[PDB]
Amino acid sequence: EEIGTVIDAGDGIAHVEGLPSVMTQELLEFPGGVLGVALNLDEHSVGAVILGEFEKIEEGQQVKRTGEVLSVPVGDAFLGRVVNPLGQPIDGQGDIAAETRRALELQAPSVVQRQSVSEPLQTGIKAIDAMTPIGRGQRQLIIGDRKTGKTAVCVDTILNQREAWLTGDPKQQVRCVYVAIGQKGTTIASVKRALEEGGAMEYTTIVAAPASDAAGFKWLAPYTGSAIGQHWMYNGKHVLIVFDDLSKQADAYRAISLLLRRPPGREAFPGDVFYLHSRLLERCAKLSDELGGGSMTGLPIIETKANDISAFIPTNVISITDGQCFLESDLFNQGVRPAINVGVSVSRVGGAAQIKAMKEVAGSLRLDLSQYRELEAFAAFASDLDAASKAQLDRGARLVELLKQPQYSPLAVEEQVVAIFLGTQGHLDSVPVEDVQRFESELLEHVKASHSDIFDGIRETKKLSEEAEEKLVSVINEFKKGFQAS
Amino acid sequence: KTAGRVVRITGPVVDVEFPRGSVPELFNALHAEITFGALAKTLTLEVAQHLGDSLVRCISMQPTDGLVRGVEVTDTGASISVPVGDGVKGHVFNALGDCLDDPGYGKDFEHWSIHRKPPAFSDLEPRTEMLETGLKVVDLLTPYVRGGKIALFGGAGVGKTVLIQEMINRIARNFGGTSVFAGVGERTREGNDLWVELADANVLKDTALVFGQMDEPPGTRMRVALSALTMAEFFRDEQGQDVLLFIDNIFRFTQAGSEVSTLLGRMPSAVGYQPTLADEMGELQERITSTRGRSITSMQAVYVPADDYTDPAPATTFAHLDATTELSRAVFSKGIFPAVDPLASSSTILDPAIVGDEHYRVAQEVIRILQRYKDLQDIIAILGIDELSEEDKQLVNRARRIERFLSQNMMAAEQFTGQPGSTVPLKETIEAFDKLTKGEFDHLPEQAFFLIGGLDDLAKKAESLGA
Amino acid sequence: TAGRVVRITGPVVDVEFPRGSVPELFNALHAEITFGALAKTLTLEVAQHLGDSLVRCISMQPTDGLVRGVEVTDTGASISVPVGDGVKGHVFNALGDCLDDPGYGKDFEHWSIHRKPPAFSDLEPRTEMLETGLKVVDLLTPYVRGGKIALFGGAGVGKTVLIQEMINRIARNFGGTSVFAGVGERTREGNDLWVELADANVLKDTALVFGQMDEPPGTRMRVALSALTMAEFFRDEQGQDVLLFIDNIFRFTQAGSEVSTLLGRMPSAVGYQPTLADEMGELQERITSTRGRSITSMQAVYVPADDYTDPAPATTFAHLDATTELSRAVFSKGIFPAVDPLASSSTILDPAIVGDEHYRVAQEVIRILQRYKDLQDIIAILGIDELSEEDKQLVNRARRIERFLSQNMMAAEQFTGQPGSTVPLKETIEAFDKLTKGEFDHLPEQAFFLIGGLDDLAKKAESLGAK
Amino acid sequence: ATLRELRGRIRSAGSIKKITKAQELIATSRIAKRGLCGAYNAASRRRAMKSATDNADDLIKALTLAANRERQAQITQEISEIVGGANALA
Ligand SMILES: Nc1ncnc2c1ncn2[C@@H]1O[C@H](COP(=O)(O)OP(=O)(O)OP(=O)(O)O)[C@@H](O)[C@H]1O
Ligand SMILES: Nc1ncnc2c1ncn2[C@@H]1O[C@H](COP(=O)(O)OP(=O)(O)OP(=O)(O)O)[C@@H](O)[C@H]1O
Ligand SMILES: Nc1ncnc2c1ncn2[C@@H]1O[C@H](COP(=O)(O)OP(=O)(O)O)[C@@H](O)[C@H]1O
Ligand SMILES: [Mg+2]
Ligand SMILES: [Mg+2]
Ligand SMILES: [Mg+2]
Repeated sequence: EEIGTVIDAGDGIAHVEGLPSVMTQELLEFPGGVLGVALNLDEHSVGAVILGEFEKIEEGQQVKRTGEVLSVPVGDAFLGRVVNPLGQPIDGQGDIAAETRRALELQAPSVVQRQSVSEPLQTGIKAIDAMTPIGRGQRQLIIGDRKTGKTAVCVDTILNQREAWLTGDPKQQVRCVYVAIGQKGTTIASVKRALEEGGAMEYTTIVAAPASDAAGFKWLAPYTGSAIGQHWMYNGKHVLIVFDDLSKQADAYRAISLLLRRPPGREAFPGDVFYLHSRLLERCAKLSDELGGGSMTGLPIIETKANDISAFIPTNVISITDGQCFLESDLFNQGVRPAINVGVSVSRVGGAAQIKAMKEVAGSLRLDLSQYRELEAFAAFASDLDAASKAQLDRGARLVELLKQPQYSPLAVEEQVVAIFLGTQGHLDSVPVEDVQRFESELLEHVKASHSDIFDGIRETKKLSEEAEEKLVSVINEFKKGFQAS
Repeated sequence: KTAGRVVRITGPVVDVEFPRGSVPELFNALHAEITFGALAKTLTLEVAQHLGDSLVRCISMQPTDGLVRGVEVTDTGASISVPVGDGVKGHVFNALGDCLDDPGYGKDFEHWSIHRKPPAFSDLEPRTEMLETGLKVVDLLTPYVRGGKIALFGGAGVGKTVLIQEMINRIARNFGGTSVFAGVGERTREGNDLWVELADANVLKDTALVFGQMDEPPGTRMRVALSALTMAEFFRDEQGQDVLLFIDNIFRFTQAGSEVSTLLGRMPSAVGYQPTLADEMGELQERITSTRGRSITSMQAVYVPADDYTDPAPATTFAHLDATTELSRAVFSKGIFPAVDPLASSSTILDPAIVGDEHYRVAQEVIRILQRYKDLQDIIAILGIDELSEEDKQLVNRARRIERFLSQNMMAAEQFTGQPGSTVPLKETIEAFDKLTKGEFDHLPEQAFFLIGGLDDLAKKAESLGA
Repeated sequence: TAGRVVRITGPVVDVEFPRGSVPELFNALHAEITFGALAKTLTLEVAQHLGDSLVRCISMQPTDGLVRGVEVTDTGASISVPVGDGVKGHVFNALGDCLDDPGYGKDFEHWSIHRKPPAFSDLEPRTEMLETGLKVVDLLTPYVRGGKIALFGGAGVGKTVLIQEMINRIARNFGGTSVFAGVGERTREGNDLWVELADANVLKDTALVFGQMDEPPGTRMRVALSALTMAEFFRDEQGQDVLLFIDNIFRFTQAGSEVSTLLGRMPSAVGYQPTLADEMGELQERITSTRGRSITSMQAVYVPADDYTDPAPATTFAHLDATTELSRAVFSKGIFPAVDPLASSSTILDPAIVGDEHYRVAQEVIRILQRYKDLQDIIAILGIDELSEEDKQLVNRARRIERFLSQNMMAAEQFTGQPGSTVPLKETIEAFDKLTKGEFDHLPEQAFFLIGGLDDLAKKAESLGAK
Repeated sequence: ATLRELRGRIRSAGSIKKITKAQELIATSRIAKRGLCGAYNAASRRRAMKSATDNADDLIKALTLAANRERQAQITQEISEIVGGANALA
């Protein structure tokens, strides 16, 4: 029965003497139910990070070693609940019937335990689903200045899984884990309200470490959410985890490391901050069929300042993930919503994360838009543009309008295919730019009402057959005959 | 025993040795005496760390000049506590709860510890209810939230305090509830001016003023906000009052924390700030909130060091807010008051589902025009407007008129200009900016749009200018 | 005569041994983690002799669950990996364990992963072009058979896609052995490469060694040495031509920087370890052809934050025979491969080796592109019409040249949906000679985007209404 | 990347200044004997290009001051990180 003693304490860090057999990363019990984690083990003492309510810690208090590393409860009961980084409910809805427990620091699937990302994870957002497609098992970074719509993209993605959930089929369902790190409490409540209004709490768990929480909780919260999601992933389920946001977790980890007097590096961050994020994000994986074929898709969020993507943490996370959607306030204010900077945003999985029809109608959309932006900048003050350049500019303007999309307005994959088809096949070239949006919507509605077979074919077969394409061209021309261009 | 003794003094930080078994708890208030004549006083120390070997490190609320090693330190057994109740209204307090306008007042009141947990997450409810101000720019682009958190960011001398006075005038005067003002690390003469102005406007009887200003040790400048928030929390949780909480300036709380962290021997974070910057801001801000059925409308001024909006202090403050008015030095240089950056400012309720489709559409059009105008500044700086396309020239003239019309003659600006302020109904603001974006005033000269109220003011000013 | 763990801080472990049994530097030691969930055998590498029979070591696996005072065993040797023809077709980790068939290679000959580089007198400069079929590479950054090639770039500019392209074009028909070292990169990418090599039937000739970015710093430090030891065995013992691919070598340096301060080293500029250049020199100088023994090595070099002045890429530049430098600016324009023709270089691009015609055409392309870069800001502000006639002609030519340097790659079809192409060097030289003379000035610039040779150009031009 | 962007802007402004000064001198010559003529459409080219050259000079000056502030600040921040690491290892 080893019992240590608090030899000093302060700022959510304690130093404990004794406990000769304590493990690294072991969970420690301080009196009054306070919990800590042993991080620094040296001959003199143990450095411990207190996981909340450290104001009760005192010199001389007895510290008991629980004999277990950081672990959290896991199971289906967590769906629809708000919990803290220890898995403890905070929504006031009673206990959570855990299926089992899971250590936070379990190794990610090996290179031979995986299979290539091949299944789409539809966000419902044309820009993302067409130009930066996300597959199941992918890590797509949502990065941008504040108020650029990062949380909007992630919450819309969670909401867009409602139909898949209603299918009832585990191969189609996606279970969502939303991790709120350092957010104000009312903001988390508003995200929860948005999910509830959209029917997403049926399949969503929130791991919340609000700004009032100890830096230990903010450091742990992504790992807790990851463990919860991994329990489902290793059981054949598909999971989507959102980290909102990893910058705050990096800050919390830096605070902890500096308080433990570990030597600092760039921007005073600890040496292993990149390792923190990389170990976190490599647990998002697409498992091999031998392991059940489950997947966890990561949507980390990074906030930059002054669009400076060359800061330390943004650089780390960009180098970790399978692509990124760069959101920019300049694009946002210009009406480009989602404010995705096409030139520098990319998905490292590509067409494998798209259905065949989408890959067909959007194979070169991102490159075309990058070239269009280049030409628009270059030809800004040209007075005599040639025919080819003028055609490219007009097409690009129509495509940019096509990719604009309001919040809380998901498009089913078949509808996205039809819209991108309108764009890239030249059917918008006769429509005035300012009408494109309206045209698109109207056209889709029309197809929805009298030609739902096109949507049904795209949905069932994941393809646009030649006959269906001819029918769609005919329907588009007939609709154009009557469309009223303001 | 039970009594400690000073072992180390390093500025406003004191190390105190206590007997075994009598080490005070974190945040306990201890008392020491300085006897040297001119500086004689009772120091209130706040336990900040347990150093080991029965030593504690404490932050002094008063300057430690004249303190001697070995003097006796007594543990009150509790943290700093301030008077609460209806009686704090109409009175000025320091960070310790002492009444300055009437020494000894409030000693018999109920006393609340200044440290406490924020509301439980289950009690938090998002607030989406516009708090109309009558300021065109705020109402259109950054609508304030009733029961929400508003911040006014800005560099030195760009108008944060004048805008706080404006919002006290527009919101506190007609307020049916209680008001709390926290002067944090700001000018003492500004505190005196506010006290006198509130007395003149008869708003003082409804207002509790708490001041820990510039000429204070960093501990007091760190704790005064908590003391004022404790009074506000009493009003919110014990009386069901709607509470207005004004803080000027919360950056000073962060800066005092940085000074103290340096004095406590902690390893610095980026830009020399305390490692616990985000944690401290989180504790304070999370306490500053409404709860289900209990409203606190909080407005905070946030200084921006060296006009650097990337500085860690404002950067961590941004996340805690429902509405953010960013004052710009560039806008200020144009003479535009309030010196709001219409592109950088934001509001969580500026979305169509809350403010309606027309308000949202007009705001988005204004923002698009201003953004386009900003994008063209590279060309304009060199060549002027004469090289742009016809569409861009039209947009630039529109944008100049819009940016001028976002200015307003404020109620609190009379003292500087002698011109009485104006109040613009939100509906008139929406209509006026719709017409502006549509080009219905493209013929009027630019100056007609400068520092005025609604459309009648624009008509009168343009007529005075000949248009 | 075993040691015991004294201190544990992240991936660095202090171990005390009996006097006279201190393990030699770089020796591998074994320690047990017995906690059931994390139970494993840690391999520690001795980094320093701290004195008093204490050694500081770097763990190869995560130290979570490790306990102070547990037994540490000295293997008496450095980390060693299996070598021989048997490593072909199999996937290993930095420690030599086979991932695809655990236990495989246990009985092979084993070689320490720490080794001195070849002697200077054994070094022979390599000047022989390695034709790839990529227009930009073959024209402006010609690769060297048996030489050192690097792809520099910021995050996500196409280093990995180009590495896979070079595995496709060079390794598929290689008559020797290939070694791929995944150094601190994505596990998904490793699985993709493994499957793709199996599909291409190139795996049977390829040894894969993976240490992923999710591994502790020690593994990311040593995986490159392990792969390089396998390659060195093929170079010096089997005496066959070897292809060595490393993605990403910067991770090596980064891993070394992650443990530097934990090892007690004062940081150098930009947060790097003081030993940056020296450790890089050891490793890189081992990656070389010797007289009669060829290693063609291709290294992806991450450029932090796109900053080519960063000490890591700046120090790496001195180790290469050819450098293809990828640019974010080029990437964002949609030009793939995102090669910066002005910044890239090759030591065999001179008339003596590549011939007068190739050198002349390459120099003319560089001159035109440099002039276009110089004129870009003017075109942005004042517009193209204010250029002289010759400058307008040069700008049109340069836009076509920069587009024609882009190419549809075999490895890119997963992204574009377009199948790749290969262009012979003679055709590339002739096409760019014609382009620099303005022979294609009449075709739309969009005709030159992401195509192969002149036949592709003609077809795309006719698709665009030109000819 | 701030300093790199500022230096790119300084180069751009310098080139613009050179071109506008050349154009102003050419316009001077043409006076004795397109749309870069200031408010003419809304001699004039000479005045407009003199104005543009002065504006580019002012822009270069301001950008150079900003670049020097950034250069000094980067030196100071780098030293701060280096000395912080050294102190923590003290
Ligand atoms: N597609 C969209 N169309 C229109 N408005 C949008 C869209 N996406 C987001 N918004 C609005 O933009 C604002 C920013 O959204 P959001 O909160 O998701 O951004 P953020 O980058 O996560 O912000 P923060 O820095 O506050 O966390 C909100 O008003 C949101 O309603
Ligand atoms: N609306 C206004 N109309 C006219 N003058 C104004 C207005 N607002 C501010 N000023 C002028 O600017 C000065 C500074 O304003 P204010 O004190 O509100 O700035 P601040 O941002 O709080 O400054 P500081 O950082 O110094 O505390 C005012 O004293 C007055 O001179
Ligand atoms: N040749 C190419 N053609 C089209 N897209 C490309 C090409 N090369 C890269 N990309 C896009 O850019 C992304 C980055 O490629 P990758 O090589 O993984 O980046 P890095 O340079 O970081 O290794 C790819 O996933 C792909 O989407
Ligand atoms: Mg957000
Ligand atoms: Mg002020
Ligand atoms: Mg890569």
